[PDB]
Amino acid sequence: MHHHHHHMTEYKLVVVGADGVGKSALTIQLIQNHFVDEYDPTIEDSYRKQVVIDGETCLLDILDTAGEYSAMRDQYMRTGEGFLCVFAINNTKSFEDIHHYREQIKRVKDSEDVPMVLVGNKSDLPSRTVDTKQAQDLARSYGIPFIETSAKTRQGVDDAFYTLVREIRKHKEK
Ligand SMILES: Nc1nc2c(ncn2[C@@H]2O[C@H](COP(=O)(O)OP(=O)(O)O)[C@@H](O)[C@H]2O)c(=O)[nH]1
Ligand SMILES: [Cl-]
Ligand SMILES: [Cl-]
Ligand SMILES: [Mg+2]
Repeated sequence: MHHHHHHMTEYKLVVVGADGVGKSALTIQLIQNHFVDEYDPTIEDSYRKQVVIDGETCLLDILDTAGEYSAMRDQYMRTGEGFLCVFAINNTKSFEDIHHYREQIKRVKDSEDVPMVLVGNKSDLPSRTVDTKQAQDLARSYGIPFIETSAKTRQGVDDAFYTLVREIRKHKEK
């Protein structure tokens, strides 16, 4: 099954992770909305972008979570078709938090096969506290990709979101 916008598939992507890791910055860097004067979003919200992925136009509807209380939290997880689980490579606790985000997603979606990408953000920093091997090991334990990103340099941001969409497509057609 799929969501739609007119005659194109709409993919419901959810960006989760501890506050401060760069969820909003990554989402902004993918939207690349250029009209707006910069505002720090600072409230949970969703954002749309039309993209052509492997020849196929689609709509991305991206929920940039704050976590805080959201009454919609379980419903967003049920709606969401794939999840970016974001930590910051200089924030060990944010990395250790990932397990709990995955536990919540599995609780709601009743699946261990939910399309997800582990995202290690802030890769532009000249020093780090979570090693690449730690992160690839965790991703391997989940059977999901690990991608290093920076919302500052924009390295890996496209790979992260488009890999997630491709994971959804693969999961949908299995
Ligand atoms: N150095 C660096 N800083 C980042 C990156 N992404 C976000 N930040 C910074 O980390 C802070 C938190 O970013 P924000 O997008 O609000 O994180 P969120 O709370 O996860 O949405 C801000 O001061 C950003 O400038 C990144 O890739 N590299
Ligand atoms: Cl699923
Ligand atoms: Cl690309
Ligand atoms: Mg945010």
